Amino acid sequence: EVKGVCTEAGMYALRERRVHVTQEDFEMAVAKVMQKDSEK
Amino acid sequence: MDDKALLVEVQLLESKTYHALSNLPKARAALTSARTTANAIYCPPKLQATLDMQSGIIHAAEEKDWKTAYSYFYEAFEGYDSIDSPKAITSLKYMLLCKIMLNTP
Amino acid sequence: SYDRAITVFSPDGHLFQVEYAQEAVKKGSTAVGVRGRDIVVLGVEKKSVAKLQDERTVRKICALDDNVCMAFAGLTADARIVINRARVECQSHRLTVEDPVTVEYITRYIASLKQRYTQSNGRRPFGISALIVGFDFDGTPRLYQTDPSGTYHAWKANAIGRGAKSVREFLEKNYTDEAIETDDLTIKLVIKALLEVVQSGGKNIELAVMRRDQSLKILNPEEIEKYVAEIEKEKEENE
Amino acid sequence: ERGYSFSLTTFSPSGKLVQIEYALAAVAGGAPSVGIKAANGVVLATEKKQKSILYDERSVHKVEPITKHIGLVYSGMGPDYRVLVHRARKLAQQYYLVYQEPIPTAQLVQRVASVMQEYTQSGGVRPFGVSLLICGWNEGRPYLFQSDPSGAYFAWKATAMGKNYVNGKTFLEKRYNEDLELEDAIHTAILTLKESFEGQMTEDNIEVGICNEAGFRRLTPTEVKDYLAAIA
Amino acid sequence: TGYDLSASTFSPDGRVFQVEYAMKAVENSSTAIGIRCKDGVVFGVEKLVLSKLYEEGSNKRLFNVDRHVGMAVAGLLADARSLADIAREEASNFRSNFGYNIPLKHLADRVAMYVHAYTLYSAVRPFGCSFMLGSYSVNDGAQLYMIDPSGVSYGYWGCAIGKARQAAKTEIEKLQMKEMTCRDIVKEVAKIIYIVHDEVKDKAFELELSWVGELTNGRHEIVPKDIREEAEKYAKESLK
Amino acid sequence: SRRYDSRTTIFSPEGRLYQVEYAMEAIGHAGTCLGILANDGVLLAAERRNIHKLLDEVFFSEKIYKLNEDMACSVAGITSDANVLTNELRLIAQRYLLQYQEPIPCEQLVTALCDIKQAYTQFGGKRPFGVSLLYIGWDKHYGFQLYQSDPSGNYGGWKATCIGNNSAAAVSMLKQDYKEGEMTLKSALALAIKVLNKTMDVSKLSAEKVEIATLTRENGKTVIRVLKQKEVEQLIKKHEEEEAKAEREK
Amino acid sequence: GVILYGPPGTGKTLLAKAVANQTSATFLRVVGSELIQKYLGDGPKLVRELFRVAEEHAPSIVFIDEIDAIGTKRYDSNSGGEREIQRTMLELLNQLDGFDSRGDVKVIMATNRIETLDPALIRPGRIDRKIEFPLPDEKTKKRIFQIHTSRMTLADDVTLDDLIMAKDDLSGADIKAICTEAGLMALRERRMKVTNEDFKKSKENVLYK
Amino acid sequence: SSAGFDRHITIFSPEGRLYQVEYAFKAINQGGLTSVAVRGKDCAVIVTQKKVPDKLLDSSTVTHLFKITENIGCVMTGMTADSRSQVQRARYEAANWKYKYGYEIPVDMLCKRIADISQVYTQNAEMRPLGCCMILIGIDEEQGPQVYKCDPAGYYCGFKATAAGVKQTESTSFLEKKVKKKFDWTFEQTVETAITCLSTVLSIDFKPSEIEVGVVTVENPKFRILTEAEIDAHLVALAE
Ligand SMILES: Nc1ncnc2c1ncn2[C@@H]1O[C@H](COP(=O)(O)OP(=O)(O)OP(=O)(O)O)[C@@H](O)[C@H]1O
Ligand SMILES: [Mg+2]
Repeated sequence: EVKGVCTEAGMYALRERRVHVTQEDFEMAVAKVMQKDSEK
Repeated sequence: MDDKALLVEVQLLESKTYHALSNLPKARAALTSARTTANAIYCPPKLQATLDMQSGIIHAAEEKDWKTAYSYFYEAFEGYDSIDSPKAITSLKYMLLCKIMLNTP
Repeated sequence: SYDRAITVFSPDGHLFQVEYAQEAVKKGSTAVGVRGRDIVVLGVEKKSVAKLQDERTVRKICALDDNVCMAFAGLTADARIVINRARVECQSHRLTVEDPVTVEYITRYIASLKQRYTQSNGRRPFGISALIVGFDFDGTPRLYQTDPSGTYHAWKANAIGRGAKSVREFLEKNYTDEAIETDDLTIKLVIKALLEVVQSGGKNIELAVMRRDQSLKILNPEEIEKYVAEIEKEKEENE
Repeated sequence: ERGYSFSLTTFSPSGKLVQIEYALAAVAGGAPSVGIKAANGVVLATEKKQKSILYDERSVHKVEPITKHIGLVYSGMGPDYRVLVHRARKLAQQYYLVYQEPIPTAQLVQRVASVMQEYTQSGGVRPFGVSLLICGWNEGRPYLFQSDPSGAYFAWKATAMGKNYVNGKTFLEKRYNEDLELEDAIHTAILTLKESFEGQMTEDNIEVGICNEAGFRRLTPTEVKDYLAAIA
Repeated sequence: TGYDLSASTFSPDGRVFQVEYAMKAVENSSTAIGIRCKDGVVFGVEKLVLSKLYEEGSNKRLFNVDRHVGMAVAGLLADARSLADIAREEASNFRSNFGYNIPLKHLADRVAMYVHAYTLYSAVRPFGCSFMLGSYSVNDGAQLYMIDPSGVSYGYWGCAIGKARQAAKTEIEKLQMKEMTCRDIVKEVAKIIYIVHDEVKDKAFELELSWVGELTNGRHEIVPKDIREEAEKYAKESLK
Repeated sequence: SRRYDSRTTIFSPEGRLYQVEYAMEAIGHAGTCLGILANDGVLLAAERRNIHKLLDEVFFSEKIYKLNEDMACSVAGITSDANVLTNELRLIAQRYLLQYQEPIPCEQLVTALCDIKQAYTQFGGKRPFGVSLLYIGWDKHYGFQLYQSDPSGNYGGWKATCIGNNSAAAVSMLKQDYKEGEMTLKSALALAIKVLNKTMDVSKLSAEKVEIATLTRENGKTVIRVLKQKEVEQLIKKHEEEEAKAEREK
Repeated sequence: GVILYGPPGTGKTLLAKAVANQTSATFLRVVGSELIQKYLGDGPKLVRELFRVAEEHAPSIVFIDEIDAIGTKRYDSNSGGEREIQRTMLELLNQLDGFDSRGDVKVIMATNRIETLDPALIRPGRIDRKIEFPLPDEKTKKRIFQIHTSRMTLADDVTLDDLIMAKDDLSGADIKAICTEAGLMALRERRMKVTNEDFKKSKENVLYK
Repeated sequence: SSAGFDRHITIFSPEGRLYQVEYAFKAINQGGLTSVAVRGKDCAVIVTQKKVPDKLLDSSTVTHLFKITENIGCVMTGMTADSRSQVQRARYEAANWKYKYGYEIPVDMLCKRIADISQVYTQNAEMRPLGCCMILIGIDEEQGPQVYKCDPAGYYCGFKATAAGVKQTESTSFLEKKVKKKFDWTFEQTVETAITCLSTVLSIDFKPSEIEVGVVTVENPKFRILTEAEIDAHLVALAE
């Protein structure tokens, strides 16, 4: 899931059209990947 | 305690009161903390559009990317559609002020 | 009331549950017994000590009366309930006919208890064999054994348990008249016999002699160390 | 006639009693039910949906009293429940005809669970398919116990049985503490049954019984609508 | 398979085959018909002569349960007279306890529950017999009941059990039993069991008739010889 | 009816019998109990299994059952079968006391139960008990005693025995550290925390994960004391203090 | 015919290597697990062409290892269920005592679950000698430690007799498992000889887990 | 889904199911028969059909309505031999209530004693669990009328409208639309809404000889069976 987060953290920076990944994209990404940990 | 949904409200409410009392970077932080909290609730049925508005407020409070800030107020209005007429009619203001700010009259 | 025939005939005339029980005997520890003309000597081997247990609770030589000892092999759970039923019968004989129980009489009680129990409904047969050793009235030392089918059977020397064919084949080439000459000389037959079995180099053997007037007398592992020295010492010099 | 007189519950070669394992699967497919003790009394709550509008919901009851001060719910199959209720009704009476004292809640679970163990070993029977939750206030301190079809029992602070019980126990772990009142425990017991119910939770879809020092009682559907109001 | 060995197991579509297998043993017994007239019940049993060595009057398939109740059986004969013993014993305990002769709606109820009790367990088998009960009372009229091996009983104006069951009760409804007295019935009982069982399968057979009503004063007994010779005089007129 | 019977009583063609060996296979998993004695006193160290954060922790113990006024037992295996055996030999000791007006010797209480347990392995067409259990106690004939039962029905006296999930790992270490008749009831307590440090895969020895009860002889008391959870953890760290010194100095 | 049976790890496969050392005949080996196939009829076809190969060479030895595994384990790759295993065994039951002229082919079989397989295959005529292997005795265990520690630089710290009765019923396979793993603990510390505490932590690693 | 003898006797499947009971629910459907019970404001009506295929059979002995006690009647579905044995228990258990306790048994306490007996058959692995159903009606004081169903699993519940048999699911879909419009129910309306239930499900539009109606009312709490003349009174008033 570490690569599950870090690859998905680029999508947050891309969906708001940035060119640098910020430190609030990762903490936005952890709360989605660990949500599926809480799913089944 | 048990709840998770009401944490979204008080973080979003603090996001209202640092910007209204003129403190942008602390309002940036509390808005961000409500982003990473609302990413785990299964049903934000109406609170998403409430969060979609002030995602566009603070991002337009620095005037960096008007086009993406326009996209927040679009989704903030689509959530408000036909269920909340006081909050919907103010949502036309923030999308068309940004569109004039986009210089497409 | 569980009513079901457990022991039935085979299509060639065997009782399968009986001869399956004879293999439970064939992996219990070895028990050897000979008789002298004045003192009997029987002793189990393969004590298999783990040096953290009470040595008296693991015993397999018990007494039914003053005159009757008993050794066994097989599984120990079924053994100590056959013993406790035999202690009751040899005690109720004294309320009847006043003399103590002859050693032949108590084996007919055990074998007839063991037979009809391969005949009843809903009962697997016993999985033990026994050696009953006693010097009766008028001082006649003799011994018997008990097949799990229930055939009491007298002997001059015998051995049951794991590795019983090799020991019985050893005794037939070794049981002379002068081997039972002295009381300390008959014991040298048994300790030579159990050493020709599963190893038991003075640490796993437990003899128990009876001099036709005493009770059973277990020698501690000092004379067995003394006897195994001289039993090897005669073998040290002849070859 | 007569019986069978042989156990049809044997050990697997892996060392597991298979019929008891299968009986727990019938317990897990039952209606969900939660139970919480909080410092002055115990709240039992269950979830009762009729299959259609034709059923009379005020005819049968899940929550049952055993004596003045002991209540009992289940999560399993229906007709097996009514057997060991009537058995437990009688066991409280032979204790009372001897000692002239209401039975302690610990001693009742000693004797109900000893029935179910005796019933999973004897000849020609299959084990029960229910689990139980037993409450009561004996000598001030309240109690909450849970049995199983095997015959064991436990002492819970809060638990959940039935469907989604592994999600109920995680929900209670983030909500329950040591210091709650009885009416606070009611609001968090309806909040955990709302995790798995249907769309509408009315005054007749659930059934709640409570204990106090005043004794066990079962809530009428009037105030159950009051607790269901101002919920979630 | 495996669902049809015991009587304690349903099928995967929900029926017991041990009862249905035992019903199939009834259609190897020959034929027993019985119809009730206006004022009585007349039984009738056609009886196979297996060999010449047996005696005329052997192994009667037509019993006598109480003073007024009659029984005609079709099935496995050892099970038939076993049911005839408990039914004869049940009527004795009614009179010894309640003082009067047992009625038929109660008598066939007590026997059928005893038959039903052997279709529940693996320890016993179901009976292989179907039979009929008929009687007459002055306060009740005539009665006619029938019991299958499953334990189901009903009333009839006329019934038939044996090999050719449908081929026998085809001609029963041609009659008019609502108005006929039990004298013309005896000729008509024998006629409809002559048109059945062609002489290809059986060489020779035997008529056996029974008879109850107020003409018999309520008692059950066999017909006299002269009356059934009239019915056997009425035999060879069905060839036209 | 004979098609549905499972024949839990007959032998196997290889001589042994399958049904209790499956039960002695189930006694391998699900629990850990051990005992030790060399002097005045005897202890039972048991490892708790259900360590969930929502339980009341009542009934004075979990796997320790006081049988007589001067002996107790630790149990392992199927817990529902355990409760029936416990209140079965609990009144064997009382009907002895009713008959002789004297407390029961600890050995012939074990032989009385192990005849009941043996009978289910032998007739009746019945599932045996999947329960093995220890016995501590005192009597005037031999003093402090220690016994072990088996689901087959045979018992034995011991000095140190475990029936845990890694019992064979524990017994191999018990006969590497011992002394016959000199391990007093502080070195035995120190040796008990060392053994279940090893056989428990859950490390660091949480003080709520174990149970320890001692049986010491006071003049007319024979005090059976389940020691509380305030003196366990000081005995835990006492093992932890010396092991850092013994490793670093070697 | 010759069959070899006993507890697992007592040296059944080990003795067949010694026969393959000594003999001059061609030696054929097949595991019993790989007799079962995935297509219908492909199983008995493989047995017919196994004894085809064995006869068409020489005097030869056919070694079939773990033949209980044809019956114990069920695999979902096999389309036919147990009634395709059976048709495979009927073909093998032919090839041992068919009516065809057999020739010079010896058959060696090995298993550890001897009570499971078909007694029609173990009758005299197809298999004559039945050889049991026991667990190693405590004076033969000492022989095995002498063998597997022959060419290793054994330091004189150790005493082999403490290692013998460590487990009461340790097989011959357990001894080699201790002796190899104790050597692996030496190479973690670049040593050349094996000390006593190597064997102390060896049996903790091998046996007790 | 299956392991062991779980298809054959009453033990658990690996899925937690048990098949011998749910094989027995569809032994009810082999009768080819359907009964409907409707509770009113001051009455309770059972209606069921009867299928008489022969003219030789007595039409007065095929009643599925049974009088349990003087104030409690019942209808039986499922197979006939097991249904009539279960009525024999209910007549017996009601008489022991009056002898032990000195007053008339309530109808729910009677249905509890029947379901407890039926529970034992699916509890021991020896008996066959009686594939027939059970519907009771009766008047209870301070409760009005009330209807109860008992199935062979041991389950029971009080209903407001009830169907049982082959066309059970189509009839309950009819009645739940009828009851949720919340019309008030007189005596004649409950009789009309119970005949028109199975007259539209089965689509027969029958004459008064195929059905039979039992009823109880709080002005005459006797369980009474309607005459064919007065069934015809309700039937011609149904066609306006
Ligand atoms: N008696 C023995 N003498 C020497 N080596 C032995 C002995 N027994 C076992 N071994 C060692 O154990 C290893 C495995 O033995 P082997 O596989 O032949 O036993 P097995 O019974 O055939 O095993 P399996 O039952 O799994 O087929 C061999 O490599 C051998 O070195
Ligand atoms: Mg091998």
